[PDB]
Amino acid sequence: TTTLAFKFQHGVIAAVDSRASAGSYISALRVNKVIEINPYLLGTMSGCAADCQYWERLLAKECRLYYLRNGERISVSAASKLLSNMMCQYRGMGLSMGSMICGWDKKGPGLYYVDEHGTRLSGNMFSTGSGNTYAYGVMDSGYRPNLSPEEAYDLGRRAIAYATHRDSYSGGVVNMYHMKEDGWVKVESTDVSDLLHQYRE
Amino acid sequence: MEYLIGIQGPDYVLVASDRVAASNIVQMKDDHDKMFKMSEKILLLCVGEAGDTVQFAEYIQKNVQLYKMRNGYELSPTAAANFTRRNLADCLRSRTPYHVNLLLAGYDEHEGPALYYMDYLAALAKAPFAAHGYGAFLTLSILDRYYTPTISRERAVELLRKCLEELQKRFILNLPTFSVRIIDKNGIHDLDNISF
Amino acid sequence: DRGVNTFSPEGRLFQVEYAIEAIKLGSTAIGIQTSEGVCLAVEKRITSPLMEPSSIEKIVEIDAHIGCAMSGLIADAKTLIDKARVETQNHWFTYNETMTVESVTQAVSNLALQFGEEDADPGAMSRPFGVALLFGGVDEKGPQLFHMDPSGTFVQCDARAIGSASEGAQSSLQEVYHKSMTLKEAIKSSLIILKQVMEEKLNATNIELATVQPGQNFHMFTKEELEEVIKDI
Amino acid sequence: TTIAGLVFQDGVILGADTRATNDSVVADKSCEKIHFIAPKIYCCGAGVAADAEMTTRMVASKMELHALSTGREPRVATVTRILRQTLFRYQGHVGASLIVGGVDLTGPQLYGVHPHGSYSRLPFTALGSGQDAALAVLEDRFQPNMTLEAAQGLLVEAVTAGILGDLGSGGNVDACVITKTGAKLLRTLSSPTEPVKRSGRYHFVPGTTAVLTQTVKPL
Amino acid sequence: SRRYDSRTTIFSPEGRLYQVEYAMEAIGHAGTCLGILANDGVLLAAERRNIHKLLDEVFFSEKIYKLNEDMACSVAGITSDANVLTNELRLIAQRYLLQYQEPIPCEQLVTALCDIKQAYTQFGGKRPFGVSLLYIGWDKHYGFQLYQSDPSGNYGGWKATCIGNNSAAAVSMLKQDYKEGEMTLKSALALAIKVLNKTMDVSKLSAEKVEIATLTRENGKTVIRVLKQKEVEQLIKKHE
Amino acid sequence: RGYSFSLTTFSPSGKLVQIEYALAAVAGGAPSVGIKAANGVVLATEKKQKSILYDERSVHKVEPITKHIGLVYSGMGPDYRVLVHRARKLAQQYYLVYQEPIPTAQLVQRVASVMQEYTQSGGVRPFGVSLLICGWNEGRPYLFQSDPSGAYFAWKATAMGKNYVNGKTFLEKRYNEDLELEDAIHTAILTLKESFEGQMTEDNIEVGICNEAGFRRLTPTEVKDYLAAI
Amino acid sequence: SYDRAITVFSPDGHLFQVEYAQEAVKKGSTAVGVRGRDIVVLGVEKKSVAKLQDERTVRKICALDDNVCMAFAGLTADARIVINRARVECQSHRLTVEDPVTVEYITRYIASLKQRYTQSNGRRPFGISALIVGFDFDGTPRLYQTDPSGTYHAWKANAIGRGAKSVREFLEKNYTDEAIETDDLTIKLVIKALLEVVQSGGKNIELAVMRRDQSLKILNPEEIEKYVAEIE
Amino acid sequence: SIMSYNGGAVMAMKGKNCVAIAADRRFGIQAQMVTTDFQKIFPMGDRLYIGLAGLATDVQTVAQRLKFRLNLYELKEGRQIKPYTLMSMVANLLYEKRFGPYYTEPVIAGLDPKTFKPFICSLDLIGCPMVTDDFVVSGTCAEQMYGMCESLWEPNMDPDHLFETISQAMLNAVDRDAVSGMGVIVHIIEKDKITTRTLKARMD
Amino acid sequence: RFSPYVFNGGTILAIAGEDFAIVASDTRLSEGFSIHTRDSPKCYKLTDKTVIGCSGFHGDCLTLTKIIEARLKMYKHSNNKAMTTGAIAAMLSTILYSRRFFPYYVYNIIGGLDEEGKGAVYSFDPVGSYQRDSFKAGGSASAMLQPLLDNQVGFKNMQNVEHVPLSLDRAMRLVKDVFISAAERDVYTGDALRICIVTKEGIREETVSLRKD
Ligand SMILES: CC(C)(C)NC(=O)C[C@H](NC(=O)CCc1ccccc1)C(=O)NCCNC(=O)c1cccc(-c2ccccc2)c1
Repeated sequence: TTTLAFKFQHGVIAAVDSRASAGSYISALRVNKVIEINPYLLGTMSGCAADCQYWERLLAKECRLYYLRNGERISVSAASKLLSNMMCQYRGMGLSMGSMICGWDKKGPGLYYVDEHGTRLSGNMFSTGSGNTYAYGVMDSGYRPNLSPEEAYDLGRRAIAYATHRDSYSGGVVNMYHMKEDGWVKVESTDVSDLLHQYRE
Repeated sequence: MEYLIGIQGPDYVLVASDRVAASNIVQMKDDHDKMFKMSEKILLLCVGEAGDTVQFAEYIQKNVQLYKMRNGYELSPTAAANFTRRNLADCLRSRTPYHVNLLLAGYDEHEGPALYYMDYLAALAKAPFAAHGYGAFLTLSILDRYYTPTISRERAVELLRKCLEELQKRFILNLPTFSVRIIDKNGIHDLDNISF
Repeated sequence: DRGVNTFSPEGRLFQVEYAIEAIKLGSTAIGIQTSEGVCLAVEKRITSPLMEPSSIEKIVEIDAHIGCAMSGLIADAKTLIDKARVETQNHWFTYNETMTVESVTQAVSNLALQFGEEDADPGAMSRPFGVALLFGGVDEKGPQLFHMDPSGTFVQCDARAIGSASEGAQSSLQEVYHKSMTLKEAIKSSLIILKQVMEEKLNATNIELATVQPGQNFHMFTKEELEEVIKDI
Repeated sequence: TTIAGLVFQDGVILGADTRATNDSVVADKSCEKIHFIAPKIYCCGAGVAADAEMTTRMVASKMELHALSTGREPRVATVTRILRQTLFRYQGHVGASLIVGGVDLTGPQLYGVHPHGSYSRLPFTALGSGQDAALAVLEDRFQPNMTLEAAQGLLVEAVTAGILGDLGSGGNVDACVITKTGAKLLRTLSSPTEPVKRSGRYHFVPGTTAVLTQTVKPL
Repeated sequence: SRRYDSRTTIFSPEGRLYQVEYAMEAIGHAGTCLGILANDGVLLAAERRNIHKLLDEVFFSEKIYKLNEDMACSVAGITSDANVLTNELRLIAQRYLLQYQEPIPCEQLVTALCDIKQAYTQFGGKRPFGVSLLYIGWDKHYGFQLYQSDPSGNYGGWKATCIGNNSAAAVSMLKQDYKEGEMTLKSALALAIKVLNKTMDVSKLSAEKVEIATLTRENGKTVIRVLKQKEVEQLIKKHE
Repeated sequence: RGYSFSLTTFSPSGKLVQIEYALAAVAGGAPSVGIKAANGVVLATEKKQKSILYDERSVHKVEPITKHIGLVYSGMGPDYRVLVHRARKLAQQYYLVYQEPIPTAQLVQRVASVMQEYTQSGGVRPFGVSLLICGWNEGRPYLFQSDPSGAYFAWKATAMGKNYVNGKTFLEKRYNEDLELEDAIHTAILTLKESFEGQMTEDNIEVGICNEAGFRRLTPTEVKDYLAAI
Repeated sequence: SYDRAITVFSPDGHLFQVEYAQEAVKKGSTAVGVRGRDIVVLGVEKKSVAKLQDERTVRKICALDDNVCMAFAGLTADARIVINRARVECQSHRLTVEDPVTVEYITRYIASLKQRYTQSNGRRPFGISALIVGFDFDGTPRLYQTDPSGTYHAWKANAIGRGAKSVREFLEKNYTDEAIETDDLTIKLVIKALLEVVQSGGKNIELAVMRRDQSLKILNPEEIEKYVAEIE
Repeated sequence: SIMSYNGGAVMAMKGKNCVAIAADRRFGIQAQMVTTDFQKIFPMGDRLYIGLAGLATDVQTVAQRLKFRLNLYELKEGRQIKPYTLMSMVANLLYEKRFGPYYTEPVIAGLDPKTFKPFICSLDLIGCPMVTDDFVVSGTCAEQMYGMCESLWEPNMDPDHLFETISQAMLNAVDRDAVSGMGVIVHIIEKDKITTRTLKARMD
Repeated sequence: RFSPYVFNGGTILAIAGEDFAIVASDTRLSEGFSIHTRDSPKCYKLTDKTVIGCSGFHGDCLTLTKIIEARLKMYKHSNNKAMTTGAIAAMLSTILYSRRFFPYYVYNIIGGLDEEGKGAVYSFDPVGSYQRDSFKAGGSASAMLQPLLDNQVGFKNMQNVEHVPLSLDRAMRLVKDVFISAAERDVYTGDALRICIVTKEGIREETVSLRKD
């Protein structure tokens, strides 16, 4: 698994691959890795799967309780911070959860990273998961905050693409959303290897 | 890794830290801030195992702010340092061993500035200057070579850039930009981040 | 003096009888169930012009499909509302589906007769809720309006008036209601009855109004919509 | 630490060394070991010194309180019983190998209670690291119905054999004679070692010590 | 069972906690106690009721307790409850000194205790403490201080006040005879012996019918001192 | 489970009526007397002995609490046994914790606290005993009187129980600060002898003494000797 | 533990303990607030002038956070309890959300708390009505009144304490957008209000002031007295 | 060794009605000298000092809890704590953590409050109170101090010779240790005054 | 060292069509080097629309199915309707995860009909972590049956082949032929086949013989 996200002039696009591998074996290879919490929240997943599914779904339960109580559509700070508390409670209990909370709040596009330990980071460019570093390399050399949505999308497909090309634990299809001002919209769920042949010729 | 540093002159405390929050090979963030504004005149500098830093030090921040809202005044830096010392010691043997190394730099209107050290075993020790991380092993002897009790804050910054230039030359970890704040009777002054 | 769990010589708990008398002092609320959905209008009974009209909220949201009107000790119903909210959201988390209205009004109905003064492991509730709720909503079974009272009995009702002038207003409900009624007719009718019952002259400020339709979520009519509907008077 | 016991016609007599090491180094030279339990019931201490101290002191309090309660002499059966239930509850972590002794209306009784709780009445015993030599000589010269003088010299032979023959047990021997009449704490019975003097005076005139900073505070 | 409950934590038909006001009657029957806040020190003066018999006077004072390095407290009324409150205050201030490594200011201490007395006055059904307390203590924030707390848990800072028997006449005499910010320690002694002379109707005032302890500053340390009898006879004679 | 509310409530006058009544109960108790000499303290209390059937040596009112502290009471007996066992418990905790004989002012502070806890706890009546605790240490005598309300007074010499007012007035004219111990005992026994009504014997009046050697009861032989010369 | 049911219904549906607590508020020192364009002012009547009194420690206008302050009236000790709980809860909110509390959050909190002690074993209702004034992060002014019954409301300007009928009549008459156009018209509105009920125009309430994104500002009695002569 | 994590050794000594307590001043993590004014000798009365050693957090924690129980004692009592009482208190306090022990090896030095008899005692990290008559030591470099004290101590030394003896004891004893030194503090406790003295120690 | 998990083998299988959902498993209950019983079918009829498989540690299969069915009657009591396959899936995710720290070591595969009468199969893992697939194998022989089900059902790596909808019969011959392909090679598969078909008509049961050796 390799999962990245960056933000620019026109919002935040989060791209995730779609293979889930039990050790050396490929359990399923069209997994959906990006749990959609609200109409305009977005949290990815990585590491041991059940931790991301349970704790991030539960995160959606907290956000829904908030939105019913205060009626004011919980922000990204409270989201990543609250999931940060769910993780920080079970410190060192073995939870392997590396995830990211994308969204759009009153202050603007808030991109956060929430680690199994309790690490919590705003930022411009992230890339988690077993093949994160490759996505770093192919994102940076080819990142600039004046990218239009098209060049952004192609940049994501290049990032997750080569990230699953050199990696063993990553592949399948690439999901890539576009967290715009009025909420996310799924930009593509593209095959990977076909991309790599479109990029090798 | 993470490198704090603090110097305490006549009437201030010039603390500096690194701005990297890594994950095992890659700098995930180069604009992270390791100095947590306790109150108008108290900075808290926390480094170490992730999760312990933010959780613990924000706990201390909230207790201090609570004190000020309960009694209309702030903890004198001796009191804050011995307080965080209490929580870290009482949590040293508890269910949750927080592995944080601190420096709670402060300036009181009365007693003057003081720079409290704290290893992760809750050992408190006032010092005229300190450090943490492996970079301490390459800078503290430099501070010893150049420190003087009457050092002026400009000379302080010059010294501090000698230490940090030493890290950029010799220390093994990519530490590109450093936060640097000063504390005097007028409060906190977010000075210019040192880069290389 | 006697306890809270005493049965009278007639066979009803004292505290539930005196509590169901306490609901009789609240401001009259009314909602009606139709095959298009269910509406809810309640008189705010503003006490002074210095008040903020949007403050009194007697028709609050329990989830995307369950609107909870109330009447009586408005303070008490906060624990009921938060109870229902935590319930339906936990139901969504565990079972991955919206929660039926009968399930919600039953769960929140479980707290009424949970009161005593000797078991009390916590400082649990020391008297029955002085709240009469009217959970409205739609599910796979469709529109349904479940009355509830301090005694914990939750009953399905086609249309019901609760509060101070619930007696007469309810006579207006049996007078006007018919199964084939359209939802805008429901809104108009209920506002007519409230205008019958209210002491103060009616306006778009000292009331609220919400509905929940098969495709529409819960919604509170703003000032302009309320005025547009009151143009019919 | 080499403590021993003994029982003769009239009463018991407890021995004890006076040394206490710190893992290689003789910390003390005159540490007491015949502790106090009741007005005639004494309890020697071997093993973990802190735990013998704390245990025998707690049980000392319970026997004092009990002693005011029943308006009577405390019976050593009570002391051994509370000691071995307290020791047993902790599952042997409290390495306090007591040897409690006393004189009841039933007669002189020298119990020995090990760290897990196993007590055993018996006429002579010796705990501690020098239990080898002490058990040796007590085995070799004990007799039922001994004179109190023969008991004193005999026990001194025993704890002495512990002193000379062991590393972690030295200094002076302490024997306490208990009888139906009362207790007499014969502190420092014998002193085998004599090395107390010397021949080199090591004095430095005031001023040989380089002092940096100074201050004086009147009281 | 419900026949037996006195219901000590309920309002009346007019909104007055009967147990707190009855307690105020009890302290109303206690011995008068008053201290004065000045510039160079603070003094407390309490009518003793250990007057005179075969008592031994084994203690240094009757109604004055020492609370930390830097404070002192005077109780009035129920003696036992005053004991419990004093022990509790010592425990509070020493927990503050454990958890902060500095002395506890007077305001924080008084609030910590008054939350307790309020706590009994609200729930639990126990009777409230019928013990009013006057405090004196120095702190590096606000200087010398006088805090009066009563059974209801309410407290306030004062410059000089009197609680107990004839408290009305005492506070009246203070209103007539307190010079704000200009009372010296010795002026405070003289005025206090004035008020206690006029209020204590037992008739010729003695050194035995009151005690006075004063707190001041000395060499960066606070001194809490009780007046020996010779000084009391001296100050009453001076008052004549 | 038990009643949790206090049974002692401030009467509308504000005086705790249960402690007035309890003090009336102690006021009806058997007379007791204590006087502090220069070197020790005497305790002598009247045995309200019914029929000669009683084994008078079976139980005593003057029980030692440690080697240097005593107790006499006035009023309800079993309550007194409660306070004695509690006191022995406290002095033993102090001896474990600090390794020192508990100073009597301390012990009277704690036992005074325990007597206070029941004027306020749930569904318990206050005690009905007024203790006299005599103690010696630091080379100094101590004599305290604790009441049902929990407050304790330090005394030169005192009296309680039946007719305690005439007792105290009897002591005001007959206590002098330089009174040695034996003449103190004479004064106390005379004090009880004022209103004994029954011809005291060595069986029906108890005598306790606390001096530097510690506290103890005087056997009825010795008390018989002091009952000579009167 | 004490678990008797203190607050129980009576033979009209009334909670007599709640009506009695509100009685205790009706004898409390009268307080008033108003909600202006960028300012929020609170006034607390006089309370206990008592020339020996200390001013600082007998005020009714405590701080709950940087943006949330509150008056009250009634059993002052109880209000000290509620103030403390609200402070601890504000800071716990900054711990779990990173966002300073809206006035709605802390007010609805304290209303929940008062509601619980109206309805639990062995606990009497609070005798405090709290007029918590504050600024949401957007900077809008906020006035929330909370009574012992637990029901809370937004308010333009509402008066609590003794004689709140006549004073509330005052703000009903004189609260206009000309009244709160500026600061000084607002504060002369508040003091112009209490002056019907203050003990001769005063000190004899002094007040408090909070400006948008500015910490609570109090008044000394001089600037109070300027307005005093300005209205008298 | 958890004890030598910070290093540092404190000794007391008994003389003419005056007992002198010493200590080193090097607060250091394992090999990194961090501070040279770390306090180890905490006063507990007008004439009673309790020098601790070992892991730093148990130094300061035992000192602060002890000062807690000591202020409660002096307040609740009418008296300063006698040295034997203080010893039984600290022994109780270390022993309450019998299985989680504070890594502190205190030595208590002081005078009787009334009679002013000299007093010392050392303890182990679980509370075996060992009153002595000549001296005590504590800390990572105990052995060198046993040598220097056992060779230098003499019966009945007045204050000044006492300062000479304990002076040379601490100097020689710490210079042969790596994890201690960096100066030395010394307190003389007479009947009437209390002299604080720091010493010139090797700064390396 | 006491070991609380033992691999009692036995493979399950589940397929989703346009209107049905087969579930199948071998009934060899192996352990170590023996055969406890040649009959212990690893599919458990949960409702009229939901047939749950369980392989792995047989004890946790029993306990887990018992807990599931208990939760179904709890749901039916508090809601007056049987759980759909969606709800059963999510609820079995929180059951399997609420023991995240000492897992139920039981590879579930819940196949059944959602409320739209269409196939749905929710393959799980021992610590929760579910998903909806169109086909799935689990247990001992998952690695030998999974690729062939990709081939003849997912039609992956094919060229010029019409992706025809999965018909009930061809799904049957796929199930039986693949379990034979496993019985030849997997040691833990064999001794029977328990094929349960799910349709709107109810649950019809079909069994097949396999290699016994
Ligand atoms: C394909 C299906 C639907 C069956 N799930 C698994 O096999 C989940 C797969 N989980 C296991 O084998 C459980 C192994 C296990 C055995 C015993 C005790 C505890 C765990 C797993 O995730 N193995 C790699 C770790 N997690 C991931 O690599 C990962 C990362 C990001 C997302 C997901 C994910 C989450 C939900 C659905 C799909 C994918 C998984």
